[PDB]
Amino acid sequence: QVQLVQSGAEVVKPGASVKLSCKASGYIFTSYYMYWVKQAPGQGLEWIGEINPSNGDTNFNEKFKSKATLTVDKSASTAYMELSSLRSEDTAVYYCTRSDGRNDMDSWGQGTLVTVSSASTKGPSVFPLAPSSKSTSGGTAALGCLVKDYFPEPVTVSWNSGALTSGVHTFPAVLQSSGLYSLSSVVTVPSSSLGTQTYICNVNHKPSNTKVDKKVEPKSDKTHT
Amino acid sequence: DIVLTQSPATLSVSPGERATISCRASQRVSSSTYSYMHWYQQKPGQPPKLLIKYASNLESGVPARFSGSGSGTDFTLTISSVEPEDFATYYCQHSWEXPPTFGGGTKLEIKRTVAAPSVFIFPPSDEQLKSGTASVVCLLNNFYPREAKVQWKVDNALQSGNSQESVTEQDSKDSTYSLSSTLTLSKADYEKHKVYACEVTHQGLSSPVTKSFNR
Repeated sequence: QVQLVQSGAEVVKPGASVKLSCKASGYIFTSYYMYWVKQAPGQGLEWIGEINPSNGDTNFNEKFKSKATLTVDKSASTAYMELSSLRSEDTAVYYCTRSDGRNDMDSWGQGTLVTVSSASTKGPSVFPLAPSSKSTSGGTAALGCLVKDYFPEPVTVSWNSGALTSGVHTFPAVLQSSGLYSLSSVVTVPSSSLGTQTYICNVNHKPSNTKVDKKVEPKSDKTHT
Repeated sequence: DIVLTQSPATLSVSPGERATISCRASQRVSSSTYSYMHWYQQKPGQPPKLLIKYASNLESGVPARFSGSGSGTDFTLTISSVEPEDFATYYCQHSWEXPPTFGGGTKLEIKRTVAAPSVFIFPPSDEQLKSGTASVVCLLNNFYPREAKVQWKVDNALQSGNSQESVTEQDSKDSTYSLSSTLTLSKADYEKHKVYACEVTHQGLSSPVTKSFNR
């Protein structure tokens, strides 16, 4: 199976540089060109340039020739893109993508969000949104995780290490008054089986190297003091 | 450089209807034998995925309902019968002359049947209350269309601030939206009141739905 796996999102200070990576597996790295592509959210994609991994030769979009530097590491099957002297216009998702012959782009990395900012990275806190068989709608229960107070974007959430995907809604982040982001991820499940099924949210915030797993259980008190 | 202009910007289609989207190149992108236009599908949060190469060749693994046509400057992508999973932004890209460029995308929206939300309310976690803040969450699940009003009431009083909402994109399996509304208070503020409620209005409901709890 062909895969391209990119490095994690990062915050970068204005004027600093950043180096992005793209590891190729499942094919002969030197047999395909590697492209890099920029996308500001919801915009047409823009081609940055190309490297030939067999010899290091590069070609650039004139618009990016002063911004990007492309290299490879053979033994690591990895392509690198260094972006210089970052400014706000550089905040975007960056993709690597392979091309057999400089026509179509047939396999893509997952993208790396680069946020240009003077603010410090912060990892989130994770809180349960607990279900109850006493709080149902149509016999279904809802549960989730609240992922609060992080910077920059993004957070990703999986459930049960990716085994639970049906009925999952991971909301777009909101920007809080603090300048930190928050999101929730929720799931609806049978109300009959909250005592037998296990629901764990797996939260990742790559800018801060945060991974949190949180087991979400129905809450256990008749005593109010 | 060659400019690709896609139309429409957003295409709205009922479940199972045909969708046709257009890409026009600012100059010819075909030889006398082949057309150098390619189509991609970008699902929410994902990279683009190649669907059609050289105007009309379906990429291996791509569903048979996708087809492409055209030559010269004017190209089309057709989905014969739209499925929920086809919710995406679609992009064209040429490889005629350098540099390759992309169109601005067409968003495909799906006009599924009306569905009322299912509503859930969540008190703050004990763990969060230990840190001095209380987030109360109201979930509106699996509704259509998007328009919805959520109001917070604390001891029956309409709250004028301190909440934030987020809505999902259309769901990949059923084309509905979901919405979260989070009321955030200091622990001390939280503890000065008794009843927390969210009141939801949506066209699939004939009266507002209220979910509540007592702290």
